[PDB]
Amino acid sequence: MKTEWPELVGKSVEEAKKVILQDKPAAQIIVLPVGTIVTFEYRIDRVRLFVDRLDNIAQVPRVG
Amino acid sequence: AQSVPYGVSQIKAPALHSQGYTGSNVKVAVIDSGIDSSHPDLKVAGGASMVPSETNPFQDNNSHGTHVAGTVAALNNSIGVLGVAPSASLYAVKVLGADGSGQYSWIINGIEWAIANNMDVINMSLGGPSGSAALKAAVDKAVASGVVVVAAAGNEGTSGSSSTVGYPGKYPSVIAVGAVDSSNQRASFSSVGPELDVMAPGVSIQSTLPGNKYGAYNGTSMASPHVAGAAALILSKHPNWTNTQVRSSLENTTTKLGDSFYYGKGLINVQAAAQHHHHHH
Ligand SMILES: [Ca+2]
Ligand code: NA
Repeated sequence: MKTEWPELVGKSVEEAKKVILQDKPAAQIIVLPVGTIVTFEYRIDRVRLFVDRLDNIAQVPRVG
Repeated sequence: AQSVPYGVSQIKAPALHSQGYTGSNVKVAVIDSGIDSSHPDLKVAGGASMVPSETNPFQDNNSHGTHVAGTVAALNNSIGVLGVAPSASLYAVKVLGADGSGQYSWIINGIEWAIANNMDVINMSLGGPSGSAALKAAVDKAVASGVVVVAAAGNEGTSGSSSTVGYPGKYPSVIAVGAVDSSNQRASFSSVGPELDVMAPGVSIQSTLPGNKYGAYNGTSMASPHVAGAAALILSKHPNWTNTQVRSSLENTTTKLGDSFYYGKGLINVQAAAQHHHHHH
């Protein structure tokens, strides 16, 4: 059961959403800007996607 | 009837409560998503919002700041949960919006507000993977000014021999807090590294949620406010102790667990910290 997606770094946010929902269909996906500060609670159902100003994935997506 | 969440017992907060110390007159800023001031198990003394589109710090549209606040200071009464420092003066310093995120400048503005308003303790259950000079300057300024600054270490687990501690936790001036469960085992998600300072309960932690609710959350975010609350208990018993002394008291009286890369100095013990002579148990 996949919890990290290093292969999605540099892909579009759209492709990342698609891929993550194939592996984890009940994921709560939230898109946020890379280089923001975020809450440090752990949510096993959540995958935050950190995007650059072009809307590409800028950091390895992981569950949490 | 009120319930005492296991984490409050685990850090030995009830020993301070039985001595008569509950955080009275200590000002604690929860720098977070806001705090729901309408909750009957919380009393919010003041605050300010640094989020341009969410101007009311007493409205928490995420839930995270209210949960963190309840671990610091949920009221001692016949309802809900009991906080670590239930008499603390609690301030909602809103720097994160509904989605859980904020700009670096909003967090820095919140830290500057806390310093200007003479906060004794800052809790930051938040962070990011990179630092900035301006972020480091703000936390260093708060500490130089006498504030105890506590932050969650992050939930990035392990990465070989690399540190996975987030900023501002990773800065030396800030106490970075990892998460254990009720058996004192490190939570699998808890960040690791030489910057990890102490641990506190961070698994299945019951606290206050907006709209007069309660619930169990997980994270180093939940561990940090046990330590911020503990700092307020310590200051309420020793109001002349400096932030330096409060920090040393917590570090020097932990229950040591495993290797410091994974556990830092171990689990905080506020009973031992608030004595005059300190040693590990
Ligand atoms: Ca209560
Ligand atoms: Na630190």
